Amino acid sequence: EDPPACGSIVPRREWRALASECRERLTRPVRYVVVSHTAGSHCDTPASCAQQAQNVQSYHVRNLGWCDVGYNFLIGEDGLVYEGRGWNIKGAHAGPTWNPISIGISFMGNYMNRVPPPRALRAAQNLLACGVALGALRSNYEVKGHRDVQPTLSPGDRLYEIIQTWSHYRA
Amino acid sequence: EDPPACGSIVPRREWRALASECRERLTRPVRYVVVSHTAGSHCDTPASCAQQAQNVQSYHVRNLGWCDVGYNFLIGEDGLVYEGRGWNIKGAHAGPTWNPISIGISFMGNYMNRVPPPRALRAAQNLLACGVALGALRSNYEVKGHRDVQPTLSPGDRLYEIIQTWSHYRA
Ligand SMILES: O=C(O)CCCCCCc1ccccc1
Repeated sequence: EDPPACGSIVPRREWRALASECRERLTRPVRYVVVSHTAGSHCDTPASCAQQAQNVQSYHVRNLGWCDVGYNFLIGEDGLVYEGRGWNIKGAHAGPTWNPISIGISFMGNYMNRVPPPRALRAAQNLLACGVALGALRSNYEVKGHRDVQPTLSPGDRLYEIIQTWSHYRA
Repeated sequence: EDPPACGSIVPRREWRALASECRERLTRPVRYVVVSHTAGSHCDTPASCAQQAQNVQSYHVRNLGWCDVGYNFLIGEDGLVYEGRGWNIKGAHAGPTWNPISIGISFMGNYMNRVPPPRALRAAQNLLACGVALGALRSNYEVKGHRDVQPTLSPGDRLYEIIQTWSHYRA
């Protein structure tokens, strides 16, 4: 109910996620991948990271009135990937130009003057490979940083310099 | 063989592991996977689990004189996979008949009265799919309990029950 899934992802129900009401779909295979940071509190355990994903979703749903947490996936410093909207549902991370053509993944915390531990970066790339494997991402997939497509500081000076070293990253 | 490397694994250096002195290799592709528990302390965090891996390698090397932590991989309740001897190197987990033909996976903890969390189970299972995709395991590969191939309680009643439900399990 219903998992044989992939790159070890914590499912919605596991992090006590309110149900999603979002219906719009993404046409896979998908082209772009946007990396952002939540700009929120960071966590480094599964217990604290479950709570943080829960907290981010709540702010998005109760306060901004969105159908679900905005990101397709969330990455905690505990080294785990948190299921947001998933591979199929259009996200709300990068504005209306990019939300229907990209998969937004978000690192939990502020990474302006901080860096995510390797395990988080590992989970992230693994997450991405796991995407292609399923057909959601297209192998040619390109990684853009949040600030490359929107006036924002996200994902942070420090995380942004790292993702530039990634092999699939295009400016 | 196949460029696309698989899954997330915490590398030896990251959990501060003593250099291995172990040299006997396994013949790819391995047919059997044997699941054990450590019957030791459990840890739920990246930090506390790295320590535990260290404690276990320590005890195997310093007190029992093995060339390396005996298991090929360890699984923590933090939902992470810790690297041991790896895919290509014979371990010291299940006796001499079995060590040369199987892969040893141990869950860090005593799973007699406790089941490991879903995230632990997810990593263990994902790890195996990675083995198959990498070519280190046989697509048909068979999972066995430690107690099926040795007189032992490992991997613990609770955990034993669970692995019996895996589709690759054969007693
Ligand atoms: O783990 C890997 O990277 C190799 C491929 C594993 C993909 C998950 C297997 C699966 C996918 C969809 C439905 C059931 C199982």
